[PDB]
Amino acid sequence: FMGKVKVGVNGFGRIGRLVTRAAFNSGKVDIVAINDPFIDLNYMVYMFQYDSTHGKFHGTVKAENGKLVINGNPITIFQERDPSKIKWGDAGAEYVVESTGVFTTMEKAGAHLQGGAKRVIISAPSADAPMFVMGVNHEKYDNSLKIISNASCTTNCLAPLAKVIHDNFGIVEGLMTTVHAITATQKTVDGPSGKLWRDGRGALQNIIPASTGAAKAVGKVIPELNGKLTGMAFRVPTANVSVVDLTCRLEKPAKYDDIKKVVKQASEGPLKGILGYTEHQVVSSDFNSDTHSSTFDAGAGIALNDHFVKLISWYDNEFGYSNRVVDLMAHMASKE
Amino acid sequence: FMGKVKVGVNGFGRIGRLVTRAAFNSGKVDIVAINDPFIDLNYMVYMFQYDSTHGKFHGTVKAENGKLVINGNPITIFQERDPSKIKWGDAGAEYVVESTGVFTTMEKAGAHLQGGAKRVIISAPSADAPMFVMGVNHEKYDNSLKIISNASCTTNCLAPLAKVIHDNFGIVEGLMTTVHAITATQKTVDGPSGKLWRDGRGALQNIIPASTGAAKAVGKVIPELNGKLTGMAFRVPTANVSVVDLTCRLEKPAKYDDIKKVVKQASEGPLKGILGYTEHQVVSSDFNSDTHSSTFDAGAGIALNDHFVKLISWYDNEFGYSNRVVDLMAHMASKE
Amino acid sequence: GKVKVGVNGFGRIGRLVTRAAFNSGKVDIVAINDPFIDLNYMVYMFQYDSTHGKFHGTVKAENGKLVINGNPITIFQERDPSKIKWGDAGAEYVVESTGVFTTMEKAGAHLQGGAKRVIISAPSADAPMFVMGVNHEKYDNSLKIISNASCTTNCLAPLAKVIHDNFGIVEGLMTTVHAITATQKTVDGPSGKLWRDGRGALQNIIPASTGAAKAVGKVIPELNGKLTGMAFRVPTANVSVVDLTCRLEKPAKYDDIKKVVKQASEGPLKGILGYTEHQVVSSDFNSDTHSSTFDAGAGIALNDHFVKLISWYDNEFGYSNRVVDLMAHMASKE
Amino acid sequence: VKVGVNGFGRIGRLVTRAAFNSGKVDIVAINDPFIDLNYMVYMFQYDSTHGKFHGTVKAENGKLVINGNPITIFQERDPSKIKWGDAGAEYVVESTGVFTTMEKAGAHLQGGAKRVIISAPSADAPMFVMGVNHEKYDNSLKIISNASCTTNCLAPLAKVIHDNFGIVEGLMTTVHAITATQKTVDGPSGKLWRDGRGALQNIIPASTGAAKAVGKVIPELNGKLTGMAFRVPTANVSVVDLTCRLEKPAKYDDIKKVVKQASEGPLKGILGYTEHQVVSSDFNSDTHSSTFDAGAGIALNDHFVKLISWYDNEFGYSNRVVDLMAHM
Ligand SMILES: NC(=O)c1ccc[n+]([C@@H]2O[C@H](COP(=O)([O-])OP(=O)(O)OC[C@H]3O[C@@H](n4cnc5c(N)ncnc54)[C@H](O)[C@@H]3O)[C@@H](O)[C@H]2O)c1
Ligand SMILES: NC(=O)c1ccc[n+]([C@@H]2O[C@H](COP(=O)([O-])OP(=O)(O)OC[C@H]3O[C@@H](n4cnc5c(N)ncnc54)[C@H](O)[C@@H]3O)[C@@H](O)[C@H]2O)c1
Ligand SMILES: *C[C@]1(O)CC[C@H](C(C)C)[C@H]2C=C(C(=O)O)COC(=O)[C@@H]21
Ligand SMILES: *C[C@]1(O)CC[C@H](C(C)C)[C@H]2C=C(C(=O)O)COC(=O)[C@@H]21
Ligand SMILES: [Zn+2]
Ligand SMILES: [Zn+2]
Ligand SMILES: [Zn+2]
Ligand SMILES: [Zn+2]
Ligand SMILES: [Zn+2]
Repeated sequence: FMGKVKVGVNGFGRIGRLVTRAAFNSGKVDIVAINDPFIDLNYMVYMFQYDSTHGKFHGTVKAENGKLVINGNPITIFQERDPSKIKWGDAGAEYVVESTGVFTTMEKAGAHLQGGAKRVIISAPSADAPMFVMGVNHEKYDNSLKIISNASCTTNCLAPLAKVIHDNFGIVEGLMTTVHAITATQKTVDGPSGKLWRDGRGALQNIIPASTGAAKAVGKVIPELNGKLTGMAFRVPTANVSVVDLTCRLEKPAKYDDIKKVVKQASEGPLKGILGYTEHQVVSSDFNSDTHSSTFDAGAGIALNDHFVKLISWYDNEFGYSNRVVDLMAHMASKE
Repeated sequence: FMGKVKVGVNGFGRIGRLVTRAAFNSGKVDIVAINDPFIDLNYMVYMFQYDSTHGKFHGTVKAENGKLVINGNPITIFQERDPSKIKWGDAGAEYVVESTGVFTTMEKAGAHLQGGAKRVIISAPSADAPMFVMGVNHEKYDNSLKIISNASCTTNCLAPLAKVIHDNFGIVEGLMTTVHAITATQKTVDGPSGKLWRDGRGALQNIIPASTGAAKAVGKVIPELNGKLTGMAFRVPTANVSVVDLTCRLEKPAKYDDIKKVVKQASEGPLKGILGYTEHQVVSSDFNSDTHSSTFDAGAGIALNDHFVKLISWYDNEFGYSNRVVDLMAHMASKE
Repeated sequence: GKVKVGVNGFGRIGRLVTRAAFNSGKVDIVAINDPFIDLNYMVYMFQYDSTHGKFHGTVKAENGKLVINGNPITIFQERDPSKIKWGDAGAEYVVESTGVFTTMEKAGAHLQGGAKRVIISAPSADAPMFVMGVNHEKYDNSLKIISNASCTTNCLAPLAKVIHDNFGIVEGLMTTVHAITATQKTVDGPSGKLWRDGRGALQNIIPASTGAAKAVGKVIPELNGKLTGMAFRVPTANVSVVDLTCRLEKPAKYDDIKKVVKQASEGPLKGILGYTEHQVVSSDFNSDTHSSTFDAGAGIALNDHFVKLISWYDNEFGYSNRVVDLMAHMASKE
Repeated sequence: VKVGVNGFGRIGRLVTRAAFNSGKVDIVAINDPFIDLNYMVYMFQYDSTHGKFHGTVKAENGKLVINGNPITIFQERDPSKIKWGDAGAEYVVESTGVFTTMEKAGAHLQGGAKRVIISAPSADAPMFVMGVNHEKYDNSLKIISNASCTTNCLAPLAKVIHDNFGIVEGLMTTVHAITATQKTVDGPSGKLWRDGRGALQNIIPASTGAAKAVGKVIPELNGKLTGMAFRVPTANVSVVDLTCRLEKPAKYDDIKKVVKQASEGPLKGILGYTEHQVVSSDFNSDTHSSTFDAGAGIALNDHFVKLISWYDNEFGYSNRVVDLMAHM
């Protein structure tokens, strides 16, 4: 019988590290193994302990006996580029968080099964793995699914809000912009990005338009919205915290105060901890290290009429998403 | 400067300096006087000569015999706090650019007529002065209008694009976001902004939502769109160049390729130099010092369907607007 | 038994002195004056902080007072500091943190409304200046108006003390690479007395003058005339670093310098002077309450007499906590 | 005349841009194997820091055409077989960031012609700094280095100060704009942990051999200078902060006179001089190696001074690589 699932992390990056932080903070899962061939054990101690965005780790972290020891818990450290060679089973890792960014198809992520992992959670959208958003469709998970995706940061922001708006008023169609903090895939100054020329341009100097499937992906976790949403992104030079800007047409008329009422109600009830709601005069830094997937900004949005509205929701793209990865794994464990 | 209208500039803040720069760069009007009671002549030289965003003035600027001398042309310097006392007429200034931002009503901007100026152009939105956007409604200007407004940079970006879309396909309704470079009204660190609390939060650290009437104001220069457009802004920590994000529903169906064709057509014909068009992989810095009001980014926009699109347009909020102020004065001069 | 304190100016330092007071409990804030921040706005500016995060505690407006952690605070809205009724509010000490009343004559305006002592949260042309850990025991009850110097002097002087005590400083030249502050501008703007300081702070490295190094010769008299320096403002929102190049009287290997700084940080300068060998960057000191943290790995010695020493400071949080510390120690001497 | 460029990064493109902008030399080849010819046009045409290229750039049946000049590209992974000879590449600029040693950089006459210039400090190639030791290059040396941007800023200033007052000792700090080796967010930099931390968020201390390297191009200063750097989140333009003890007493005004004199005479266009109230962006696209900021410096006394000099770490160096090839 499954109790508290043991977890391996592939890719000790922003998400790999903050998933580990979130697992130790929430206690919902146990981290027992980490693989990253570009960060050795002594370096992992440093990268985990000090964090420019979220501050120093509250807890203890050290290297001892070849293990990474976090709050007294030893963690097996692997250094493999090929995920099919990681001995997850030997280390007792049952679920693997696939957070490298480079193994996002079921075929590539399934490599972890060869080393004895039982299931894999891709920390990003997948071309073919079933995608889940906590609070929207995670109850559709079942234990026949050994390889799944937790979607994107942006889909985890848009989808809980889209669900409340659609449930209550009906979304005829919607177009989304996300203004998004810089990330590790960008460049400090103009450099090579042969697939995506705009993404090579210097991230500190530029507003950079970018494509994203996050809005269309909401139609996969909310099938009634299939084909009804799409969108794009602007990358801007802030270190963390991003925002969704949803322009949608509604089937039923909705005064903005009615939109506020149902979003606040959902934030206090069935979407508590997932969807937040504020009326305060907030800015992006007010959501740094905020664990919600989506926080509706009542004062920032604007209605043209009862059927055509612009809705604003904030997300700490690092911290909210990392906590959802842990939440999703604990839910999967409960369904074994 | 043969046959060019002679201009006085009230205020040598960033708009007044950039209008002055545009006048001498284009040759279209003759700056003959500048008023500013809070900036002495030696400081004017420094502020005009060095510019962090657009670089050193391409020309000569020096103080000589109590006048500011740009490219060899001497400019009379006034230091009057009471605009009704500036002796524009004695200096030969026929049109006055009212750029201080604190005399934007007709009652206050009209003070320049007392000192002998003949017309006043307010380089900002006005509560009561008729507003104009070059390329959109500037032919509605007539010689009875002694005090007018050139609207805002953002209105000057949206309105040319909205004109083309509405003219060809009909805009049923539209909602606009502008992702806006930082401005002088913002704060370096969290500070007081008693009327607009979010605007007081540190500009370098934050994405900051802000209200704007720029989209609604398009209903003034395009009367058929009255009540059909509104929007909001996100201020982000970039030094210059902003972007308009227009989500609109169209009356007639329009393939994205058809939108591109008619925008490109306008950019090469009657809106040449006002509305630009590109398909290149551009980012914000590529429009630094670009004098268009509005440059449509073909690749960055996205359509959900034939009646519902998101259109993207760049503007150097500083250089485009300042050149339009000069262009507007040149048009006024052509009527007398 | 804690001294009751009034704060004039509810800015970065006014608010963070208030935060430090309630967090440490060392003094009791009972009054705040700021004619540009009304009570409801005070709740917001104190609650939310882009740099140091949301306040850990409660803050609300109730019965016309600002209530922090259940403690009501009288709110004044006076432009003229001589008109603030500190005595009626029970404020015994006043933190003068507006930046515009830094002489003894101007800061003494608070005595007219009943304050007993004033602590200027800035350098003063004439008020005696104190740096915790360096010369604060030289304070005495006859001093009604004093200065806690600058953030930079509070970083440099504890380090300069250790180096001078142990090896002697013949002469030194200091650069501080300093985070942006409220006096700077977001884009090129008017600053008619200091032209460089009007240039846009997000885009530029900006050279600036500072009396901070010269002022160390006032809190450490043996160093009078032996230090000066300057600043570069750079576009980070908080945390700054001192870069002291000095000639030593007696020779010291760099490991000797590390030993005596580490010892000082663990003993007499604990909580004031920190010491690290970690691979730190400025973000690692955000909300760090030290006045000065020596970065052993970052400095470099040319020889046993000529060294460059690096020390970090959270210019907001270290200094604000020192203001509270200084008042606590003043109160213990009443 | 006639030059090829290995690599098309910030230094490769700006050398290429400085070549056509100055006309001192003719670019006739480019390599960089990780960017196709179409991408080359875009990267050279648009530049976030320095603006769009003042000219024309297209592709015409192969060949990158800049202002009407074909260039020919090779896209080869290792330098040993690039075929610079049949292209006309009389010189080659390294620019790749690797191949800074004389053995690894040597693989350029194996299929090429004549001389090779390394756009970085070299472990063992002879280094040169225009205006300081460039009049001591000779035709025997076919694998040379142009030092670094920072050495090119410090050395001209150090030469003038040393020639006139003698530098007993000096310690240097560079406050340096962000570079391509830094990271947008906290990421891996296994040999240099501080450099992995988020470049937008942080002042980052860093080691640099630039001040020690000055003792190599100015031998009388060997062992008399060292220093360090702080990386800060600005996009371009850096500044040198030199604190030094002088043998001969010097009023600051006398320091100003000899630096201004040098800037107008033998070091013109290499060492600049200003008393204006400048900030870093005032030097974007400035082609000087080093511009002395008179008002920013400070003296404690006649023998102990802090001297401040600005440099566009991209543009000044790139034009020195071109000026060095001009002097051969
Ligand atoms: N940063 C965010 O806001 C965010 C939010 C949600 C999802 N994601 C997604 O999560 C994934 C990780 O993003 P991130 O921001 O943490 O990136 P990151 O670059 O910070 O982390 C990636 C890590 O993977 C490591 N790695 C690279 N190759 C590897 C291999 N072969 N085996 C093991 N480890 C390897 C790298 O060393 C790095 O530490 C991406 O798919 C991203 O799209 C990111
Ligand atoms: N920010 C730092 O790092 C730091 C560190 C140490 C010392 N200091 C010094 O502390 C002082 C305050 O600096 P700050 O950064 O908090 O500046 P700030 O601008 O953030 O705070 C100043 C506050 O004073 C208020 N104020 C202005 N005039 C007033 C008046 N007549 N009466 C009452 N209040 C008034 C303003 O509303 C503002 O809120 C300055 O002298 C500064 O040099 C600053
Ligand atoms: C969250 C992020 O890592 C960063 C932003 C990115 C878009 C919105 C620019 C997100 C969307 C993804 C996608 O649409 O495929 C990738 O996965 C993510 O989580 C990213
Ligand atoms: C701490 C600060 O408010 C900000 C930086 C400033 C200098 C270093 C640029 C400090 C120095 C002062 C001085 O000693 O002259 C002024 O007061 C300060 O506290 C400031
Ligand atoms: Zn913390
Ligand atoms: Zn929350
Ligand atoms: Zn244009
Ligand atoms: Zn006429
Ligand atoms: Zn500390």
